[PDB]
Amino acid sequence: ALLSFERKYRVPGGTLVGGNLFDFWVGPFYVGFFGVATFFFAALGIILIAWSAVLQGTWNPQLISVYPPALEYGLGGAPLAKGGLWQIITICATGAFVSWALREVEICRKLGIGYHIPFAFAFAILAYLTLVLFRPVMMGAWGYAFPYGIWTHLDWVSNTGYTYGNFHYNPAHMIAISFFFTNALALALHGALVLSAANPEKGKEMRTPDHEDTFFRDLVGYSIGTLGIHRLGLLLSLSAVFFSALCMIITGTIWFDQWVDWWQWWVKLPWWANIPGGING
Amino acid sequence: AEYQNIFSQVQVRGPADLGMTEDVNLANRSGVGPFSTLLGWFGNAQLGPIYLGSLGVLSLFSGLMWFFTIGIWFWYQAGWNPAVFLRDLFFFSLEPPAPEYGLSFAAPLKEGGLWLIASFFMFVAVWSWWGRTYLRAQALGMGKHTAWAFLSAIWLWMVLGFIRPILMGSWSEAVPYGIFSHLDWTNNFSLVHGNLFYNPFHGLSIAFLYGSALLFAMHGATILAVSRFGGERELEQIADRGTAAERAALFWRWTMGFNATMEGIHRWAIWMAVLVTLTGGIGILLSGTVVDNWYVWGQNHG
Amino acid sequence: FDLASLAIYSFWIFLAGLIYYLQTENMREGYPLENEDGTPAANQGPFPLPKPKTFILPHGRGTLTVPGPESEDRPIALARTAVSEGFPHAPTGDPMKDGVGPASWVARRDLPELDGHGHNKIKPMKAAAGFHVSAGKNPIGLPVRGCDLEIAGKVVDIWVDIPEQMARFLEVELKDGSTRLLPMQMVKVQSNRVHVNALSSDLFAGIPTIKSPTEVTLLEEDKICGYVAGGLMYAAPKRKS
Ligand code: BCL
Ligand code: BCL
Ligand SMILES: CC[C@H]1c2cc3[nH]c4c(c3C)C(=O)[C@H](C(=O)OC)c4c3nc(cc4[nH]c(cc(n2)[C@@H]1C)c(C(C)=O)c4C)[C@@H](C)[C@@H]3CCC(=O)OC/C=C(\C)CCC[C@H](C)CCC[C@H](C)CCCC(C)C
Ligand SMILES: CC[C@H]1c2cc3[nH]c4c(c3C)C(=O)[C@H](C(=O)OC)c4c3nc(cc4[nH]c(cc(n2)[C@@H]1C)c(C(C)=O)c4C)[C@@H](C)[C@@H]3CCC(=O)OC/C=C(\C)CCC[C@H](C)CCC[C@H](C)CCCC(C)C
Ligand SMILES: COC(C)(C)CCC/C(C)=C/C=C/C(C)=C/C=C/C(C)=C/C=C\C=C(C)\C=C\C=C(/C)CC/C=C(\C)CCC=C(C)C
Ligand SMILES: CCCCCCCCCCCC[N+](C)(C)[O-]
Ligand SMILES: CCCCCCCCCCCC[N+](C)(C)[O-]
Ligand SMILES: CCCCCCCCCCCC[N+](C)(C)[O-]
Ligand SMILES: CCCCCCCCCCCC[N+](C)(C)[O-]
Ligand SMILES: CCCCCCCCCCCC[N+](C)(C)[O-]
Ligand SMILES: CCCCCCCCCCCC[N+](C)(C)[O-]
Ligand SMILES: [Fe+3]
Repeated sequence: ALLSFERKYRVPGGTLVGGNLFDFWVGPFYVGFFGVATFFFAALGIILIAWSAVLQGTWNPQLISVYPPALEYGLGGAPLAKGGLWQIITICATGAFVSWALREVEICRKLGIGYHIPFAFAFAILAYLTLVLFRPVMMGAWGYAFPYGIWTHLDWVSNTGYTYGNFHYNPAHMIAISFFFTNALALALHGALVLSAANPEKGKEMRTPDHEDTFFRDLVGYSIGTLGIHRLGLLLSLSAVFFSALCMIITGTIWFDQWVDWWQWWVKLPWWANIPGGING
Repeated sequence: AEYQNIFSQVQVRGPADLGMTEDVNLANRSGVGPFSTLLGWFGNAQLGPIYLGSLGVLSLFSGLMWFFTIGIWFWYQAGWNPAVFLRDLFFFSLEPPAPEYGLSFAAPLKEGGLWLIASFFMFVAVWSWWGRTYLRAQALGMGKHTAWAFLSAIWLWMVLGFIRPILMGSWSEAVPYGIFSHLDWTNNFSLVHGNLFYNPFHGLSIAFLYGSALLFAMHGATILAVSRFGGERELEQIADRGTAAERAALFWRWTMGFNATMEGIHRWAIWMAVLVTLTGGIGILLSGTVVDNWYVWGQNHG
Repeated sequence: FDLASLAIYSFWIFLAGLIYYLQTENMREGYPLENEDGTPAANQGPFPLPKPKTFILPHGRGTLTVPGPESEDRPIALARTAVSEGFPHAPTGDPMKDGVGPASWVARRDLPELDGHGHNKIKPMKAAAGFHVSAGKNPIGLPVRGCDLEIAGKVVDIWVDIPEQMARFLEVELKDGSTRLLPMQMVKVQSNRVHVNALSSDLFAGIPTIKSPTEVTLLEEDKICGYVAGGLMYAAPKRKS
């Protein structure tokens, strides 16, 4: 159950709640108070999805789908059969994600490392909550949230997007995609670079970080360095998700028309608005 | 509070670093550029030197010809005036030839011919850049991981504008050069093929794209968390595991039940990313050549 | 079948071997698994250890073969707190002095990391020609304050990563005239002092010392960094808000 080097780190302490009550492992897994909390919320959510599926009349995971309450309920409670289950499940999921984060904080404290991981995780948690809590509440109904099902949730993405024309035209959505794409570029390169140095041409000595910096300066004229690239990845990642949340928080709230039409602000600026020719005159 | 290590608190600067030599032809390295303080808060301050061989100058010459070929077309569409040019920047497009001309190179400048010229220039710009990626690594005796990862990205690009157009028998099927026009194309591609959300390859692509954000978020956060034990010094931690590597593994083992090594995580990294364009390119390649409608395909699977 | 379902079914197979390969590659340190008493555990999981690979280290420093024989190569001052697997192991001495818990260090080589030219990666700036503070507050000359809000010392130099051009340690002079290294990542350069949250003024002398004054070894770095990180848990009683 332990890695060869692990015993020295398995000391008491670091818990936020409960003292030494839950300060133990199960196999490789740290538990803690929040270990117990996440189990409780996950078990309860799964039971409730199971129940949803009996009411639906299918056990096929490609068809199971827990829907939010219809718009007619607004921000009220709804009957279990018609949206209440989705509401309770959402509470449980939120409880399980937040508990998972706090458990990582316990683990950080015991290992004496920084808190960057759970902090980053909170960005994902915040994107989730944008879609199922913040946007719906500003829009005035739980019905604007996405349903829990494999294919139904894509249906939602597609119907939601096409409500506003071609969603490509949401300008925050453009920024977000840029970061997503750039993050994947950066991850390919980082992985490639380190491995290209640890694993040089056959017969040669392992390369050094200097070879890494040289390689990039030769290639593109700059190298951000080894601390810089981990800072970069963290930032590209989190920015991606930040701009994702933002492109949705503004959709249906401050802006509810077709996104393509938003760009008329630019083209109708008075300096060029009526100058003939081009595409727009 | 405690320091987070997102920005440096102090910058330190020494003599410019001319780099490792190994088998590089030093006659083709530039001078060093200036030092950026701005950049130095986040990573290195040093700009330069850069390497310019035959393959670099070729890439860069063609790349510029591609860009200017497009811009000539845009300036033209803008009746040659700079207000209209800025006003409609996003709406101008260089479209490929009409289906009528199929794969012929006989289409006129104003109706396809320019698209081809530009595409030709882009083709050599990229492939030459690819070779330079390989040769720069060889000159320093490193692995070819970067050239191979870059190839994955070239795969999708090549499928989009070259292979799939050849396999469908017309250039009209390729992507136009424009900001809004290439978004329209993308949305249109999906509609025409019965909704790309039923393309299983498209869905895997998504998973690796999201997965790449997940992993780089995990990996960077981890390395910053153990940078107080010199975690960023990844090659020496490979050669000689330290407490940084140990705690990084253990955080994750205790969290989710398993873990990586300092070398191993980078294999996870390179593959997660590479598989985005790898699966994507297959998804697009099969669209219209073999499957007309992914909904329909999804109903049978055959 | 059709060609697309041929493609997708192939892909899933491919992907399974890929995970297999990836997972076994990530088993080159730390395995086999052990019981808490250090003997080899019964259940190692479904993936086998990979065939060994050998790194050729640069600058005459030999080879590394992994996987290879694992061994802490140091005493661990811990004892069990329960009669069954899975519970914490209490330090039997002073965990900061003994190097356990968040204060752990690994017995890395007792040589300094070298750069691509064979020179020591990290150097005091006094011995690193051409190097200067280009931006931010220069810490040199600042008093150093511990989490008990008492002065432990003064900064007398910055130790720099020459190839990466980066500050890595502050060298701090203590009341008796000796110095210690503190990692940059654990300090806070304010305008009129350096603040160190992990340690109280009384634990600064306990920081492990280096055997030569113009270099640090990888073993010494691990001991130093382990120690000051450890104070986050173990110095806590003396840390004011
Ligand atoms: C046809 C539809 C429209 C469209 C409509 C929409 C809509 C509608 C939305 C997006 C959103 C996004 N779109 Mg868009 N989009 C379109 C075309 C595109 C294209 C493209 C190539 O054309 C791209 C690249 C994108 C890209 C994106 C991303 C920027 C963003 C999704 C990532 C995200 O938010 O993650 C955020 C991540 C999460 C929410 C994951 C949270 C994970 C949680 C915290 C934990 C999970 C735990 C779980 C239970 C695990 C259990 C594990 C097991 C037990 C092991 N879109 C088309 C034009 N797009 C979405 C967005 O911005 O959302 C905020 C969004 O809602
Ligand atoms: C309405 C539109 C359709 C749709 C239509 C398409 C189409 C069509 C495609 C995708 C593709 C993708 N879509 Mg989809 N997509 C939709 C909905 C989504 C949603 C969502 C709803 O949330 C998401 C998250 C995605 C996500 C994705 C990605 C996984 C994938 C692109 C990978 C990539 O990195 O490409 C970006 C990377 C490249 C294009 C490679 C570029 C490499 C070259 C070599 C770069 C050269 C640079 C050049 C020389 C310029 C130099 C610059 C200067 C030097 C600075 N789609 C909807 C349903 N999507 C692509 C795919 O793979 O499909 C399977 C694709 O073709
Ligand atoms: C911040 C940017 C990116 C990011 C980062 C990130 N994610 C992380 C972390 C970080 C730093 C972790 O530390 C943490 C982790 O442990 O990773 C291994 C995590 C994590 N990211 C995860 C998933 C995930 N992240 C995603 C996204 C991202 N994560 C971003 C792109 C996505 C996407 C893109 O969709 C997914 C699916 C988990 C693997 C893990 C957190 C695990 C967790 O919270 O476990 C506790 C919860 C359970 C065990 C299950 C509870 C079940 C529910 C109660 C019921 C199910 C409800 C759900 C709404 C059903 C939905 C059905 C779908 C079909 C729609
Ligand atoms: C795993 C897939 C991901 C990926 C990977 C990837 N991309 C890569 C690589 C890899 C592994 C490289 O090695 C390669 C690289 O060199 O990166 C630094 C590259 C690269 N990815 C690039 C872009 C790119 N990658 C993308 C995507 C992705 N790449 C995926 C997300 C995208 C997207 C998301 O669409 C883009 C836009 C390029 C930066 C670079 C390849 C460069 C290239 O082929 O260039 C040829 C053309 C030119 C050199 C000239 C271009 C002309 C410009 C319009 C102006 C440029 C400046 C000007 C010329 C300088 C000043 C002129 C004079 C005053 C001197
Ligand atoms: C300020 O004004 C100036 C004049 C100075 C310049 C301004 C220039 C300017 C603003 C230009 C704008 C450029 C833009 C926005 C370009 C947009 C490009 C986009 C969005 C491209 C997207 C996708 C392209 C693809 C997928 C193309 C792939 C091409 C391939 C695969 C090559 C195919 C090759 C051929 C068809 C050649 C065939 C012949 C042979 C021999 C192979
Ligand atoms: C062809 C088999 C597909 C298996 C997919 C994985 C099944 C896990 C359970 C899915 C739960 C579906 N749910 C509740 C999100 O709707
Ligand atoms: C992604 C493409 C990277 C392009 C980098 C462009 C740098 C231009 C080179 C200018 C150098 C000219 N020189 C050598 C005379 O100094
Ligand atoms: C994407 C990276 C940004 C491009 C940086 C290019 C740096 C080139 C520096 C070389 C300039 C040489 N010169 C003319 C000053 O002597
Ligand atoms: C190297 C990383 C491996 C992680 C792979 C994650 C698998 C995602 C499964 C997505 C389901 C795709 N599908 C069947 C709907 O097309
Ligand atoms: C999405 C696939 C399922 C989640 C990933 C599996 C987690 C594996 C960790 C449990 C196994 C660890 N082990 C063998 C020590 O018990
Ligand atoms: C779904 C993402 C990838 C899943 C990979 C699952 C790998 C599990 C490895 C468990 C090995 C744990 N163990 C027993 C060796 O310690
Ligand atoms: Fe890394």
